[PDB]
Amino acid sequence: DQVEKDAEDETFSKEDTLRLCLDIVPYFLKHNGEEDAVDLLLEIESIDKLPQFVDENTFQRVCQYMVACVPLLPPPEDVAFLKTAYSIYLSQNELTDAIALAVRLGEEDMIRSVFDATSDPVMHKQLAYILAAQKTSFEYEGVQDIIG
Amino acid sequence: DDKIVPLTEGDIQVLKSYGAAPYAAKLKQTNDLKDIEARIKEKAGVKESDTGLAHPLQVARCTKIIKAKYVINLKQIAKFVVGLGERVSPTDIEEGMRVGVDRSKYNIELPLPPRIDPSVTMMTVEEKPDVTYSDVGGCKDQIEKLREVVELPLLSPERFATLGIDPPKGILLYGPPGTGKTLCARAVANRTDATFIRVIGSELVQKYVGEGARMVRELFEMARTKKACIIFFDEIDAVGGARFDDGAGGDNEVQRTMLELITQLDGFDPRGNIKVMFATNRPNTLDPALLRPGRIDRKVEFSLPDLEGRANIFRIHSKSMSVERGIRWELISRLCPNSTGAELRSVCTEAGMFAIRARRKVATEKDFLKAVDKVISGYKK
Amino acid sequence: ATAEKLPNIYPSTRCKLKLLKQEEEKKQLEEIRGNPLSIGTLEEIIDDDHAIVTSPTMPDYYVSILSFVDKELLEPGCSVLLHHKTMSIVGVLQDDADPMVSVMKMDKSPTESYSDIGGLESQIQEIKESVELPLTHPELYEEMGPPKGVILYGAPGTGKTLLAKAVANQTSATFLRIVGSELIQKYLGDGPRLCRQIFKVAGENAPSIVFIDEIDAIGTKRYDSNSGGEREIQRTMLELLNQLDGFDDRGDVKVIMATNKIETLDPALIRPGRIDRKILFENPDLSTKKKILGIHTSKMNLSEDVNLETLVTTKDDLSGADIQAMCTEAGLLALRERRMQVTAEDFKQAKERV
Repeated sequence: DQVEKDAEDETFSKEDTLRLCLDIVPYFLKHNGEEDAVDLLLEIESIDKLPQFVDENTFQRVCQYMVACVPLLPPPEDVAFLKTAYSIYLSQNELTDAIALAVRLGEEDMIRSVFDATSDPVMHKQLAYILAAQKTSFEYEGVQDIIG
Repeated sequence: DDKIVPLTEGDIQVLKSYGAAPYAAKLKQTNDLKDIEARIKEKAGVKESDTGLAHPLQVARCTKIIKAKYVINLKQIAKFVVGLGERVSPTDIEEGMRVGVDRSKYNIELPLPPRIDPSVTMMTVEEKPDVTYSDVGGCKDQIEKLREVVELPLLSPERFATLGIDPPKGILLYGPPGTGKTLCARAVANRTDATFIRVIGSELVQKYVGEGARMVRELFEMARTKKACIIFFDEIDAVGGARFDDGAGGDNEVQRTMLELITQLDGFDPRGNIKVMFATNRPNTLDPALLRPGRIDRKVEFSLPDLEGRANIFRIHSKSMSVERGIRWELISRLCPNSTGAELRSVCTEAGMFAIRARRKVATEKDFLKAVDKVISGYKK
Repeated sequence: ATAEKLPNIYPSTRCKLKLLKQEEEKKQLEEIRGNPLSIGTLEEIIDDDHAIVTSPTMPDYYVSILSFVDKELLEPGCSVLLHHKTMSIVGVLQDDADPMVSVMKMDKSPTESYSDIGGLESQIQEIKESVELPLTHPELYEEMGPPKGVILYGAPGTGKTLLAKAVANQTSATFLRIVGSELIQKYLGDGPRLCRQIFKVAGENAPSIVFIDEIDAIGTKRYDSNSGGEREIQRTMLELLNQLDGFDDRGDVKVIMATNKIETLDPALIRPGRIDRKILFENPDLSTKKKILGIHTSKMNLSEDVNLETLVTTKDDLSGADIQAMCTEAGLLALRERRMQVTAEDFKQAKERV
C-alpha cells in the first residue's frame, strides 16, 4: 500500500520499502513465475526498476503478462522492458512473444515489435495482412502507403 | 494472468451492464393478465367444467347432475350412457368441459365428437413426407406403377370413375426393405401430399392381445379420417405371412392380427382414397389372403435393373459428391452387377473417403473401381 | 488478485440470475397460477386452448393452458400442470424423467481411446474414416457424404470391445452399447420397442454412437418363419433393421456391429451402400502385437529381465487381449510373489497359462 494508488490520482516511494521487495520481485523472478511483486512494482512508479528488473530471463506467456504491467499499470506509462528485455528476445527478437503482445491490447505499439523481428517480406506479408487486418490502424494513409 | 485478466476484467463489467440494464425496463413495465385474464376468462371455462364437479378424451367425468348428468363414464367409477330415448343437451351433453361419450360410443353424436383415441395413434404418421423426389432416382418402373396405384387416383380420381374403376386398391413392394422402398412410398406420398401412414408390423404385435387389432382399427379409423391417406406397411413379415403356426397355437393372435388387418381392410375401406402399401423382403411369405385382389391388386418389386439404371442412379447420387467429370458412371456401372439403389451409394458414398483418402475433390475412376471392388468384396454375404 | 475479481464476477452473475418489476411480473405470472397445483398426464391436443388430460386417479378434464408457456412445447400423453379445480393446464410441465430404455451401456466419449487399446490402427482407419472422419464434419461436407456404422469382428476386450469406444471417445457422441442377447424376452414385438426405446434415445440424443455386440440370437433368419422358428428372432431384427435401414447419417448417429456370426444376418441387415465396413480383429502380428505389447507390457511395471521380443517370439499369435492377459496374471504372480516389480518369468508363465 506504500506507493500504489499514486497511480490513480494524477492530472512517492521509500527505497526501504522499494528495496525490501527487490529481494521479493526477484524472489518472484528467481521463480521466473509469476505475478505478485510485479503488482508490488506497478505501485512503485520508479522509472529505474521497470527498465531495470527483468532485462533478461523470462519469455513465452512470461513476458507477455509483464507487458500489460509495463505501460499501463504503474502511475506512469512505461516502455523500456519492451525495448530492453525485449532485446535478447531469443526465439525472434522479438517475434515469438511480442506478437502474442502485438495482439490483445488492440493497439499498434507492438507494430515495430513485429517489424523489428519480422524481416522476411513474406513473414511480413503475413504481418502486413496482420497489420492490415487491423484496418482502422492500418487503413488511413501515413500508416497506409508508408507502412501501408 | 494479468493481461488475460484484463479480458476477464472486461468480462465482469460487461455482464454487470445487462444486470444493471435488465433492472431498468424492469421498472418500466410494472404479468398477471396474459393468464389472469385468460385464467379468469378460462376460469369461467374452468368453472364451466367445475359445475357438477366436472382427440381421445378417454373418459368424460361430467359429474353428478340428477334431475341430467349427461355424460359417459367409460371407467370403473359409475359407467354411463345418456341414451335410451332422445337424449342430448343443446350444444353439449354435459360438463367436464369434457362433454361427450368418452371414446366408447353411446348414441350419437352426441356433443360433436369429444373423441377419439387413447394412445394417440401409438402408430405415427408423417404427412407430406420428406421424400418427394428423394430416392426416386432409378426407381421409375416401380413408381411408374405406383403413380398409377397412388399418384393419379389421388390426382384425378374421376378418370377411374370415368372409366368405372378405382386404382389398384393395394400394392406390394419387396426387395431390400425401405431402402428407397418406404421412402419411395414416402416419395409419391409427398409427391401427392396424401397422408402417408408409416406403420411397421413391428408396432403391431406387442405385449397384449387385440394389439394391432386395436391399432389396425384406429389405423382404419383414422384412415378414413385421414382419407386420401397412404397406409403403408414395411414388414408385412413382422406379423408374418401365411402360416400354420396356429398349429403351435401361440401365434394365433399374431396370425389374427393379420386376419384383423385381413378382415377389416377387405370390406368397407376405400382404397382409391385410403392407400394401402406393403413392403417386405419376402413376397414369398404372403398370406394369400393378403395377395387377394381387392386387398392387394398391384404387386411390385423394389428392384435392381441394369448397368444403365445404375449409372443415372450413380449419376444421381454422386451429384452430392465432388466428382471427376471425365470418368464415366457408365464406366463404373459396367463393372458392378445389379445392386440396390441403396448400395449404389456405396459406389458413390464410399468414394468420398476415397476422395478424401486420395484427397481429391473429385473421386477418380479407380476411386469408384476400388469402391466397387472394396464394397462388393467387403460384402462377402 | 484477479481471482477475487473473478469470484465476485461469478457472484454478480448469480445476483442478476436470481434477479429474474419483472420479478413481480414473473410473480404476477406465478400469482396467476395459484397453488398447490395438480400433476396430470396429457392425452391429445386441439387448438382449442382447451384439452383434456390423463390421471392415475383418472379424472380427465377438458382444460386450457394458462397461456404464456405453450402446448407445442409438449406432446400428447405427458404430465402437465393442472389445477385442482378443473385440473386446468397451468402450463408446460415436465414430466422430465424417462430415464430408461431396454438394455444398454449408456456412455459418451467413452474411456477407450485408440491410444489406450493397443495399436490396432490398420482397422482404426476403417472406424475412423467411416465415422470419426465425418464426425469432424468438415471434410465430409465436401465429401458430399458417410456410411452407416461398421461391423466389428475378432475378439472383444481386445479388438472388438477396445476399438468400440476408441472412436466413440474420439468423436464424443453418445455411445450406446447393447447385445442382442441383451434383447429378448422370447416374447414378440417389444424387441422392436427395445430398439425403439433405444432408437428413441438414438433419435433424441443425437449425436450418438450406436453399438451392437454379438447378434447370435435375435439376428438369425434361419431358413424359415414357421415350424418352431421363433418369430421374435426376425421379428426383432427386422425392426432393428427398419430403424437401421431407415437411417444412415452424414456423421451424426453412428452404429457399431460386434459379433463372430456373420452370415447369420441378412444382406440388407448390412445393406451395402449403408454399412460398408467390416472391422475384423486378428491376432496382431508380432510387430503389431509388439505394438500392443510395448503398451501394456510397459505400463505393467517389471524387471529388466523382461523383454518384448522375449515375449514376442515365444508367442502362438495371441489375441491383443492375451497380451494384456499375460501381462495381467503376470503381475498377479508377482503379487503371489508379493513384489511390485515383475520378473520376466511370470510373463512366460502367465502367458503359457493365458
